[PDB]
Amino acid sequence: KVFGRCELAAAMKRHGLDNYRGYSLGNWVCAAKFESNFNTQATNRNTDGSTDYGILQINSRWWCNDGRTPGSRNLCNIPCSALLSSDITASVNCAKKIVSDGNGMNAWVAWRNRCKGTDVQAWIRGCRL
Repeated sequence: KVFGRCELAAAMKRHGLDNYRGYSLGNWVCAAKFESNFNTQATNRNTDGSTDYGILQINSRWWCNDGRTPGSRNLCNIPCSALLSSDITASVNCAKKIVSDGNGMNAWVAWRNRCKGTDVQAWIRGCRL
């Protein structure tokens, strides 16, 4: 499923991401935009053999199991395919564990290089929330 900007903002807010660990909703929508372009089915393979899944491009080396990333962990305890669902619940729950880790949203390269230090609120303006 390809979410609309405001549609995603509303779904993320309902799932408790607004101000989660101090990150305003605009940060999460901005990250999703540049990580997957709001597409829940986005997948990208990395040189180390791991793969990123979903709207927030969660990596299989540490967070989910895809059965083809040798000696990787499954910290979110879920098959990576669950992260491609049109229901963002699994992605959100896992993202919450990721951002609670010492490095926060810097864990997402797209956020660090394209959202951090920008006017992230612009991502939710005009939306009914």
